[PDB]
Amino acid sequence: DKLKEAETRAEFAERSVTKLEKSIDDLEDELYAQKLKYKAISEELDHALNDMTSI
Amino acid sequence: DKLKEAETRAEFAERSVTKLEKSIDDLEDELYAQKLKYKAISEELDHALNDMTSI
Amino acid sequence: TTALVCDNGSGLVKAGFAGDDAPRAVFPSIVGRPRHQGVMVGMGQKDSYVGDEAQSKRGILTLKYPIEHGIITNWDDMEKIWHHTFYNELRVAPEEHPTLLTEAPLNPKANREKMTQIMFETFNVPAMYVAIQAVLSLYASGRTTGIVLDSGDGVTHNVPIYEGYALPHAIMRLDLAGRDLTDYLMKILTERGYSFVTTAEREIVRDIKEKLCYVALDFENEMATAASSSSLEKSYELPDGQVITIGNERFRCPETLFQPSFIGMESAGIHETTYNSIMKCDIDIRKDLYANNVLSGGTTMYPGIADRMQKEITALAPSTMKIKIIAPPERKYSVWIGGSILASLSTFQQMWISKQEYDEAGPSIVHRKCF
Amino acid sequence: TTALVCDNGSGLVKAGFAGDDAPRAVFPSIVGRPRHQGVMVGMGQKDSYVGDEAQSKRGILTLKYPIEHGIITNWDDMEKIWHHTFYNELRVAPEEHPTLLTEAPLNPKANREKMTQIMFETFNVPAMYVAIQAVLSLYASGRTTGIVLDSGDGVTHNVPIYEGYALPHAIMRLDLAGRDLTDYLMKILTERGYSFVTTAEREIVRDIKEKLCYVALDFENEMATAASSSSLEKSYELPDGQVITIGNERFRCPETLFQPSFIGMESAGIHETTYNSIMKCDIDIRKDLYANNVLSGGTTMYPGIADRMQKEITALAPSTMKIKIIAPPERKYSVWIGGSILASLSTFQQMWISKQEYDEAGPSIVHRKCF
Amino acid sequence: TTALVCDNGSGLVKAGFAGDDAPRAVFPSIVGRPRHQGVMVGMGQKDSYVGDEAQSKRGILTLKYPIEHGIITNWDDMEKIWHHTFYNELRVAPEEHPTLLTEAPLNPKANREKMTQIMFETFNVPAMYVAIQAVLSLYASGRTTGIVLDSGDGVTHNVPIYEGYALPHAIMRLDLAGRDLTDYLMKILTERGYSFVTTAEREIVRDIKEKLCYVALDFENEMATAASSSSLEKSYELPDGQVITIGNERFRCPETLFQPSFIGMESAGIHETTYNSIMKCDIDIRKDLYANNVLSGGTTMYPGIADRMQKEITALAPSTMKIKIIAPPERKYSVWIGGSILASLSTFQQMWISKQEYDEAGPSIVHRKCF
Ligand SMILES: Nc1ncnc2c1ncn2[C@@H]1O[C@H](COP(=O)(O)OP(=O)(O)O)[C@@H](O)[C@H]1O
Ligand SMILES: Nc1ncnc2c1ncn2[C@@H]1O[C@H](COP(=O)(O)OP(=O)(O)O)[C@@H](O)[C@H]1O
Ligand SMILES: Nc1ncnc2c1ncn2[C@@H]1O[C@H](COP(=O)(O)OP(=O)(O)O)[C@@H](O)[C@H]1O
Ligand SMILES: [Mg+2]
Ligand SMILES: [Mg+2]
Ligand SMILES: [Mg+2]
Repeated sequence: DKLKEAETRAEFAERSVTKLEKSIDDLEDELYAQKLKYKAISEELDHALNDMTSI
Repeated sequence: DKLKEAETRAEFAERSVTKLEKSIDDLEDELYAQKLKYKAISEELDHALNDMTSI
Repeated sequence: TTALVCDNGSGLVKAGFAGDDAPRAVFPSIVGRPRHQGVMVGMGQKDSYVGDEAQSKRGILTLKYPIEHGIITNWDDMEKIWHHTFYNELRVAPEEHPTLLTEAPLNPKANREKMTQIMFETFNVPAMYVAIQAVLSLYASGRTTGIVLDSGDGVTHNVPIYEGYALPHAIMRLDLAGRDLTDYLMKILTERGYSFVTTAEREIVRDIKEKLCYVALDFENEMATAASSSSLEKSYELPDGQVITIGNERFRCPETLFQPSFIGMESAGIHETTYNSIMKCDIDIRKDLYANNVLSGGTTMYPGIADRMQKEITALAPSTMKIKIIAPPERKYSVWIGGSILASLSTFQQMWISKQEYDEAGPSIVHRKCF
Repeated sequence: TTALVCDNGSGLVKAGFAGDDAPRAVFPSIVGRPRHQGVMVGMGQKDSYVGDEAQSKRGILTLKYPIEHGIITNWDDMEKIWHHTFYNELRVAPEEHPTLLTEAPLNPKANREKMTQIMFETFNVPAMYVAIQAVLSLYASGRTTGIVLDSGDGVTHNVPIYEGYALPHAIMRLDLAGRDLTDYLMKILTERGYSFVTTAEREIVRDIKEKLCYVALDFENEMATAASSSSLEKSYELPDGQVITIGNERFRCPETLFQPSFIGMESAGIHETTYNSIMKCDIDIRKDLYANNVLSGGTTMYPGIADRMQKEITALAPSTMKIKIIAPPERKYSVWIGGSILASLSTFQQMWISKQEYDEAGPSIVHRKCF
Repeated sequence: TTALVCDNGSGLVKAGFAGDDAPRAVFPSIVGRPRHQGVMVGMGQKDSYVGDEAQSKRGILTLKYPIEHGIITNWDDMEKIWHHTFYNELRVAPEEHPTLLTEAPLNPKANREKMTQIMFETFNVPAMYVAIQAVLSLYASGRTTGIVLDSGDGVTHNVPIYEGYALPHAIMRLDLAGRDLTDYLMKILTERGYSFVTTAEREIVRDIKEKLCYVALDFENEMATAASSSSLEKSYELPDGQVITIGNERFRCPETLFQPSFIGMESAGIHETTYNSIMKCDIDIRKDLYANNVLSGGTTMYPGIADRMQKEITALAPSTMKIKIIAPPERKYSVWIGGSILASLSTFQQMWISKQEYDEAGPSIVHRKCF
């Protein structure tokens, strides 16, 4: 009875964590790719102004 | 009993779900903030070029 | 004194004193007269078993819900249900307690007026107030904006709210809900041989729906998988043995929510009436409504609905907006928790419809300033 | 003590203490009452959001500017705007600070008298002075001659000045300004399918106008080019997604300045009212006015206007005179910078309208020697 | 030969040969695919019933209008409607007849260009011309001045004209029309218990609106009277029995025209957009426009609107001017009668867009001199 409830609850519990794990790692990778994009865009005109610093 | 060996897991996935949900909520929010900042920087560059457009 | 936060609902009456976390007494709202003759003398057989008592003697009763779709169709039975709720499940006389009923949006006026007239004349409460079932569910989430989809058992309604200002022109009320899903499940079970007809066996089909059905993330792929493998067939033991095996009826019953053409309804699913309700709003509050979509009500407890709905809305919505679906674990009692919070507020303490006010203006007071 | 250099304007209120470079607080001058009903209790909902607060809740408000064309049409709202400006954006009580308002030329007297009466009775300032919005813009350029075209958002006026002696018979005030350009842009956007109607969406159209529109150097060539190629179509993302693409609406919206026949106005463009304003002046100061044409005001910030205007005037003017158009990068706040400079002068310190003087002659003191 | 005066409209397509008094064939513009399965074989079931045929089989169809607000949203269905109109309701091949379509003011260009491209490529007419729906309604009245309020079923627009010279800067187009009134009536009927949801039952609600609703002369007095007596409750028999009784829903449905805040629209009613459209005109033609206010379009057929509108405008307008509202009994077909008159003129015979001209300049010819 309640045993069956426990089995069902535990079995469904494992479902949510594992599926979310892949999404979490994909989010991390996409975040890092975008941050690298911005950093690459950041330093270029930064150095351009460094050259343009007082001409 | 056989109840506890699963109820242990039943409660166990609760904190798992909480951590995953708060982490993913923060991840999406900061990702969107980064995307907005990158969009702002790109628009800044392009429209700064076009506001110049020779004088 | 303390306020009574009753919540009539349609399918489960939830009640309890204001200021707690969960309703004190939750029991089905069914009133069933016996139908056979009865030969034992002096057995103490009553003429109508209401509430949770008629879910144990349902073998010889004819259960009939007194609330069809939000509206109340049988006032005597509803009065009986209220009397039971006050006197036996809470054991507090109503002469010393304010009450806070709840009502679906866009309901007939006469229903609300009769409700207040009953509460003031028969039970003789000190003061009662009627609130829309979606604003409470928004209270419980601790938000102040957001568009709430409250898919109960009687009627599914979708009230958008921004900064506390409700948008009356964007409420989309649809009459598909848990009861129609129960009937459709009972109708598709006949494709394997299991026939449930009696009004008592509708409860068994409801239990099957609650324990087994789930919402598929992608419908066609699930239909193809269930037709080749057999990894989905879950079995269930009836109240007398003779286990049954549910195949692809598992995700076809709750799929009716997203394709109301299954039960012959014309309208669009709950995935598209939310987007339509958003698009009727102004152009500057659509981002906030997109980000704060709230789910409530019992029928939104299907395993896997918070992902299907998000996928559908993301397909419909513009690609830039972020779509987030708030699905708290305490979904079923969200309306009642919100009702408790609202009744516990100090600012709200002067909005009750005091009895002297009703005596001066009649039952039509509810449509007036005291909403 | 320090003086408060307020500048009512029409569209953006700019204020700050005298002696700085830029206004301290710049915020739209709109007062918007909520229009929906509001169901959340205790949310702390106010009855009117003014200033920059109503540009964030504009989804459920009905914004309405209190200044139509220079003149003030709704005195209660203007008083509310001033109260907000003094107490919340600067946080300095007006009981201890002189004020220097600004007013367009050729405005009704009653407007100015009511302004001074409010400043002396409600806010109870020590002394206030009203100055013409063009003389300040001439101060900021550091000149002492020149004809200044101050194309604000409410009204465009063109005051010629020589050697510090203003020429009152040569002021040409025209009521086409930024607001009419916003309305015309909102009206021509409908030719592609985008319909903006609500008073909140006027702000979105204003943002489109600010970020995308530009003044064409030659109108017919641009109309021909935009009708063949597609190098002009710039896209823009609404506050909810659904990007839009503006074609030849880009340079047709601000072209109305040079051809007021587009919005049905009879008068000549800003390129020809300047030449007419010059020709009314004496024959010996026309060279100096030709060489020192000054631009100011917000609406003169369109990319490419300082060349179109110079080309037009060079076409109209005699071939020998040199036409030069002063377009400082700090055009928008030019009037306020000039106001700060004027308030910081020692020679000006005895021109204020002291309160005892107002008590002796009434509000009609402003038209007297203290101008 | 004779010209075909078609008039697409939105809700009723009206067509007929030029030179008559009334359109030859008037039928709703709806195209409804069947939605159920269909078991009888050989019954001759088509795939889409258009026009008046789908108002008789509407019990098993899903009717959908191809024109939303003036603009056309579904070009295939509109092509089907035109094909039906030409071949079955008039039975004249289009290869031998000029056509005169009608279009609302301020509509997207692409709609008009696609319309002319269809008429020239698919139906292959000899020559077609597109005219603004308000100038025709002014033709039919036999006037040459006046400001015409053409409140159709899709969109309400208000074009002022003087001495034959239209004023393009004073056209006020508002998107509230008969369809929104039908939806609002269907939404307020739910306050008594009657729920109409299906797209077929929208037609029943439209019939209720046409036969029962009327515009109140004074709104508050009617609201007070209907809440005390019962002299207003008129009953109506549904297509299956079960008569319904409409109370104060009678004059609340068409009141939305004068208070568009009921359906959440911000703008002002049709009583105040006419006055605003007049005030944008020049100061010397306002008396003539005041005296020659013209009503047209279907939705202006409510019993008692020509008095309410006159009372409202007289309240707004200066007391000296005389306010007169022309409301001919043939209001519904006024646009088509005017179209027939215009097509029958000899002076107009050289304004058609001849096919060789289209072949030389493409579909963009319509915006050119041949307007
Ligand atoms: N765990 C569950 N899984 C699936 N469906 C459920 C679950 N719990 C309740 N339901 C459905 O929801 C209904 C109860 O909804 P409820 O929120 O009580 O309605 P009301 O708004 O009238 O209170 C039941 O009839 C049942 O069909
Ligand atoms: N960068 C810009 N480009 C184009 N137009 C602008 C820009 N900034 C402001 N405007 C226009 O100018 C108006 C503001 O003018 P402003 O000088 O503030 O008027 P006021 O004289 O009342 O202060 C705005 O309504 C806007 O339409
Ligand atoms: N007798 C009437 N009383 C009230 N409303 C009417 C009447 N006749 C038509 N209407 C409304 O007007 C609409 C028809 O308007 P119509 O002039 O045909 O539009 P269009 O300009 O597209 O032809 C119908 O949808 C109906 O709602
Ligand atoms: Mg509920
Ligand atoms: Mg200014
Ligand atoms: Mg029409």
